[PDB]
Amino acid sequence: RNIPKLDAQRLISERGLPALRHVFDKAKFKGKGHEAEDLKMLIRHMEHWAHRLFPKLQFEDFIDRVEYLGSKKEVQTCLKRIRLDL
Amino acid sequence: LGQKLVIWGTDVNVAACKENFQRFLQRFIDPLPLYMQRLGEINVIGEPFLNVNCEHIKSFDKNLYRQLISYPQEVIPTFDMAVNEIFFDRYPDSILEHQIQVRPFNALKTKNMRNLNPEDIDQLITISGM
Amino acid sequence: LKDYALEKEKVKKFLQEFYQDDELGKKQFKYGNQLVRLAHREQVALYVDLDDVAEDDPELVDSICENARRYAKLFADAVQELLPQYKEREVVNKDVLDVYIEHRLMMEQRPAELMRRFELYFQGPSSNKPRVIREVRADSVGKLVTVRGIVTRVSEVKPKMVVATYTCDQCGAETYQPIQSPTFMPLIMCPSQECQTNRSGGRLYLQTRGSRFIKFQEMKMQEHSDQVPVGNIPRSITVLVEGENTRIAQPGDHVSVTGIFLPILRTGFRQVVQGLLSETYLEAHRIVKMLTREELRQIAEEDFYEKLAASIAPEIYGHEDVKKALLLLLVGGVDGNINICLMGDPGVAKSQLLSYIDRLAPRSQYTTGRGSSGVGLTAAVLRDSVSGELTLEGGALVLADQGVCCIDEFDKMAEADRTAIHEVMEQQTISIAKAGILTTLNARCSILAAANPAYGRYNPRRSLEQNIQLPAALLSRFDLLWLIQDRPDRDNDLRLAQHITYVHQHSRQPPSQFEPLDMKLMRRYIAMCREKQPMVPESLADYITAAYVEMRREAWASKDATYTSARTLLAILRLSTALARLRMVDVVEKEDVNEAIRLMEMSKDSLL
DNA sequence: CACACACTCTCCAATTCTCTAA
DNA sequence: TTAGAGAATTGGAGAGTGTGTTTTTTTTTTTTT
Ligand SMILES: [Zn+2]
Repeated sequence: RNIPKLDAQRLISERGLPALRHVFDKAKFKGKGHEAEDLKMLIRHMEHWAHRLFPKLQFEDFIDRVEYLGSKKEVQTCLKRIRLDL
Repeated sequence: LGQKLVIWGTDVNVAACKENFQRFLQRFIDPLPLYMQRLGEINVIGEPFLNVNCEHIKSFDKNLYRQLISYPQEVIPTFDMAVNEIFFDRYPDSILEHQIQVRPFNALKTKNMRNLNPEDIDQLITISGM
Repeated sequence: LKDYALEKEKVKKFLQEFYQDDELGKKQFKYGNQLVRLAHREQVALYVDLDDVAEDDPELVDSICENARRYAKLFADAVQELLPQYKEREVVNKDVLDVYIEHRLMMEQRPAELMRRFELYFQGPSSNKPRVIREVRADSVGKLVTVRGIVTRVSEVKPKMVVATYTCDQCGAETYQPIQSPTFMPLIMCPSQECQTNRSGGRLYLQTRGSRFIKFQEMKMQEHSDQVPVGNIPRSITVLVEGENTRIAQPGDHVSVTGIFLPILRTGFRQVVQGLLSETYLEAHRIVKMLTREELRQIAEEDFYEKLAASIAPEIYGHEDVKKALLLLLVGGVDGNINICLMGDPGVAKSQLLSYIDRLAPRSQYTTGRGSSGVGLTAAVLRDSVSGELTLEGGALVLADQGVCCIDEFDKMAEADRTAIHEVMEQQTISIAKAGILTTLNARCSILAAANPAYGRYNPRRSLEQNIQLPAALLSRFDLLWLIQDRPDRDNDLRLAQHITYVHQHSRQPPSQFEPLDMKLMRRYIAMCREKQPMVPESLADYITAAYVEMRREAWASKDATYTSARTLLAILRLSTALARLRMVDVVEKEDVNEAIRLMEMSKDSLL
């Protein structure tokens, strides 16, 4: 059966942050004075990444869960690794 | 993003269809700028629909007519978006109870009731009857 | 019983290697040449003939006939596996399902029944003699049978789902559901692994654009009445028709259907209640329905008008006047009907004209006005209460729509039917309520009426309405009112009796020493002569006026101003234009007007 | 009869509470 | 001050139980024939 979870080890560092590193390589922001549409583009890309990661939840529920997951060993180790090299 | 859309299993681009219908509205003139007169009539009368002749669509652009006949469920909402975009690009502060409906029609019947087939499903047809 | 894996290869060998000679002894592979067309989508229906299969394996023919549906599926699988061998061109996509399949194939490069756009049918072997419906017994269940019958009810062509195509909203994948049963369960939630493992909750939307439909048509066949046993009701069978077999047959058509006799599948509570019993249908596989130079040189004879009139009723003497009038009934006036009424005693050769004209007319009916227990002059509703659907039947006036309707005992017509005759003669249609909702039927037909006096023999002492007891509102619609008299007359009676006795003892018409035109030649002639649409010249208006007024004034001066009106002139013009059509000249002339006037005058002379 | 709906109960495991070490 | 290992509580998957279903004719009577 394998009921999935948005936890620290199934997908957040497997289809999650490693892909999120690449999501915005081809983004198209235009800077000062256009913060509204830049934020709309950002929110759409983040929402799409979150949906493909864990499709069971809505976007704000996903955010409220992943913010809790930010305290876990695997998540912060991957965060520091992504900060450093790869 | 609208430019990424294609009708399902169809290879027709929704944005290109919208642009083709917009230039049709802008440039067709000869039933003897035709449809901007109809837009002005809508603007003053207050009826949210536009009647359009499929023969005019065909003579202006055969491919657009083929797309309309084959895939009306997507193409006709695309035409609704096109006509509303033109109408509210003009007449900027006119108020309508609803968005305009494009109502394509053939002047005469394309088919009859006895010859309707499963090949015609989800296809735009014109028939005469009582 | 047999190994169907080996049987499929046998079928492939037959389809690949069979050959027949069509022209100049040249050899052709009749099924390979059709597999090429099937591969190119030039042809959709493949009728494989078990008479051809019998030429190299009668055992395969016996297996097919005894287990037909299994072998139909095997032949379809074999043909689908063979078409790639015969591919040599690209298809022009013309169905939207072709376009969808094209993009499906491209995305797969980047559902066998779905990719299968053809249909295969067994054309029955001649060793299987055709049965009647009553002989299609339970032993023939699941077996290929040929059945003859009358088509009596045909549904509209409906879309029958074969392969339902769905799309998922979450994962963007297509799902396919082949449908064998008459009913099926729609798919709700996506069964794809991507949705299932993630518990995505993505659901399925049917795409009719991507799904495969087939034309479907139900009909009812009925036994031939002369083939029913003596005391019995005619039996009936449902035939389910699909694909290219649809629209072949219509109601009233005599048909022979080769098909598979199967029991009906049931769902819900019907299988609970019915138990071992089952209703049956025939799965249709093949439906079969049961001058210019040479005769123009004959038509050049000046006899041709009287030759046709003589050919309109060779069994009757002296009535060539009436036969000419009935010729103009069949020809009709310029646009246009011509209506005729015949009055006479019961038991006279006045029904003979109705019978002959009905037989000769291409579209026709011959009913009686005496209140039929069936479908009357007008339409009627049938309930079909195995299912309950109301359906509409035409009747005499509707079934004779673009032709001629013969009505015997026209006087005994009830008022409910007389009003319908008024509707037909005024506006050429009838109207009926099917379920409280009213539908309108065409009846653009010429009426040949035959009445009898209300009581006793005809009596010229009385007026015509007194004789027939039918109002002038009916009688004035007609163009010619004829009295078909009958008096004892020794030599004519002797000849009639000799004629009828010859007919009895030899079952054939006696030699009359005249050669009438054959019925098919007469039909081709009338079509050729009614194809014309003449016009009356304006210079003849004065002569038409003169003829009309002098006929009118003779009625004033000599017969107490008996009824005439402007429709008399209109009837004269219609008769003269019918004569012009008959003569195949596109201009009406003095002779046409004279003969129309003469015809009307002699009909009134027969009355008087 | 029997094949779909409608409803309840139980178990399983996933999340949160409590106490401890980094 | 953060967070992680062990114990207890709550969410919901799914196993099990019970319910519901597939125009026609003869005769009378009042009013109108
Ligand atoms: Zn899916």
